[PDB]
Amino acid sequence: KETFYITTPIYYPSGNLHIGHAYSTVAGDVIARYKRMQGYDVRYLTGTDEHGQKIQEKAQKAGKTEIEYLDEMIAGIKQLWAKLEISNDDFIRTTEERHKHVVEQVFERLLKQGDIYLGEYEGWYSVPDETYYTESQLVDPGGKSPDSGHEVELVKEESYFFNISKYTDRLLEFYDQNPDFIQPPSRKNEMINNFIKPGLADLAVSRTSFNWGVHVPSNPKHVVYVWIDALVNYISALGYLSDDESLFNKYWPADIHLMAKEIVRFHSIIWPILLMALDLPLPKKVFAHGWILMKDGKMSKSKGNVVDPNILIDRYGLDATRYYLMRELPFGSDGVFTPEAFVERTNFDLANDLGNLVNRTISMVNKYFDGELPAYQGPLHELDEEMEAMALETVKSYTESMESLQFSVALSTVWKFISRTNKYIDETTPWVLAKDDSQKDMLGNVMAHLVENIRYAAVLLRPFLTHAPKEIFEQLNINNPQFMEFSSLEQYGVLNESIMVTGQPKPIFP
Ligand SMILES: Nc1ncnc2c1ncn2[C@@H]1O[C@H](COP(=O)(O)OP(=O)(O)OP(=O)(O)O)[C@@H](O)[C@H]1O
Repeated sequence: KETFYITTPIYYPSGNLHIGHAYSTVAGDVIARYKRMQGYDVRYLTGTDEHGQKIQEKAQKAGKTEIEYLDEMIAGIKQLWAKLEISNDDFIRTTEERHKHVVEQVFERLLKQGDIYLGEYEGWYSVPDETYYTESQLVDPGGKSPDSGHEVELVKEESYFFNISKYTDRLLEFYDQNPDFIQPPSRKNEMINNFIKPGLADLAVSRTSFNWGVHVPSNPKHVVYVWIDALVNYISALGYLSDDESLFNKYWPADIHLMAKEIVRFHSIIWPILLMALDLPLPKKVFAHGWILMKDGKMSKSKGNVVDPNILIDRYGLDATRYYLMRELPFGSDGVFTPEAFVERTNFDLANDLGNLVNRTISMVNKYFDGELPAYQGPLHELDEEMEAMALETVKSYTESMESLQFSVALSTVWKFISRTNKYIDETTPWVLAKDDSQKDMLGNVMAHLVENIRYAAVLLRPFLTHAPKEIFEQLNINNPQFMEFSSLEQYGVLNESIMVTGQPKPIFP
C-alpha cells in the first residue's frame, strides 16, 4: 500500500490550547482518516514545542519549575485530543531523548560541515512587537519601533550562525520544480519580502542568555534555538539518525505539513534549507490555514482572548464541535467565532437536515414495510437517474475539495445532497404511493433511494464525525464494513438484498 504522512505544528504549551489549535489538529485528523479510507498507509503526528525562553517564562509566570509545569500542561493537551478522538499515531515531545539526541546530532553535523560558525548577534528587540530590528530601522534613536511606538531593548549575546544563502539556487530551483508547494495559493503571499534574491543573512540558530533547551554537545553554554529544535520533530519522531530508521524511510518525505499562515515562511525557507544541509528529501506540500479571530484580533494563548474547546465539547458534544470548526471556518481565510453561528450549525445542519432525514426515512420504512427495506432494483422513479448522477458528482466534487483541503466546501457540497434527499421525500410523496397497493414497488424503490442517499452522506462524513455516521449505520442496520468505505460509493445501488432497519429509532442528534 502507498504511504501518506501528515503533521500538525508542535504547539507551544505556554497556556491552554484554544479552538484555533483544535481546528489545526481536527483538520489534520480529517485528512488522516480520509486517507486511511482511500487505502493509504497513514502516519499522523502532533506534539509539543517544550523548549525556549518563552516556556521558561511561562513556567516562571505560573511560579513553577520547567518539567513540572510541562507535565501538567502536556496531560491536558493529550486529554483534549482524547476528547476530540484524534487518530494521531504518535505524540512527539521535544523534551524526549529520542528528539533531543537527533537535534544534538544534526547540530554537530552542521558544525562538522562548516555550515554553522560561532559569533555574536547584536540587535534591537521590541518587547511589545516581538520582532528584532537593526539600528537603521529604529525611529528617533536606544530608539523606537517602526511598527509600533514602544522603545526597544538592546540584545547582545553569543550565538551560532547558519550559512543559508549558499542553498539559494537549489531553493529557487525547488520552487520552479514544485510551483504548487505552498497551498492554498494565497499563502505564498507570506513569502513577500523573503530576502532570497537580495541575499539571505546568516540565521542565528543558538542562544546563550537562557539555558532551557537542547544543549550543544560541543559548547553546552549554547542552547539550540527554538525553531531548528522544533522543526526537527517531523523527522526525529520517525527515528532519523537512530538505530531503527524504518519509519523515516517508510514515511519521509511528508505529504503535508499542516499549519496556520504565520509559520509558512519558517516551513518554506528554513526547513527545506536545513533538509538540504542534511541531504534529505524535501516535503511534498505545505498546507496553511487562516486564523480564528475574536473581537480583538487573532485568538492567542498568551493573550487569553480565547474559546476553550472543552467548553464546546462538554456542552454540545464532539460532532457539533468538529463540524462547526470545519464547516464555519474555511481553510483559505480568517473567521470570527460567535456562539450564534455555533448553535445554528448544530441545530440546522446536523439536527434538522441530517437528523430529520434519518428519522423520516426509518419512520416510513417501519410504517409501510414493518421495518423490512425492499432491495435496490434500479432508478425506477423518473427523478432517480438525475439524483443518482448527483450522488456520483457529490463524491467527485467532495474529492476535489478534500485533495485541496477546502473542508467547508466539501461539507457544503455534502449538505446540498442531504437537502435534495429531504426534497426527494416531498416530491415523491411516499404516503400517497402507500395508499395504492399497485404502487408498492415504487414505494419500495423510493425508500431504497432514501437509505442509499443517507449511506452516501454517512460514508462521506466518517472523516469529519466519529459518532453520528456510526449511529446511522446501526439504525439502518448496515453491518458490512464494505458498505462503509469510499469504494462502495463508486456505483449507486449497494443494498440489493432486503434489510431490517431498527424498531426503536433514537435521535442521531449530532
Ligand atoms: N487563532 C488561531 N487560528 C488557527 N490556528 C491557530 C490559532 N492559534 C494557533 N493556531 C495553531 O497553532 C499554531 C501556532 O501554535 P502556537 O503554539 O504559537 O500558539 P499561539 O496561540 O499561536 O501562540 P501565542 O502563544 O503566542 O499566542 C498555528 O500555526 C496554528 O496551527
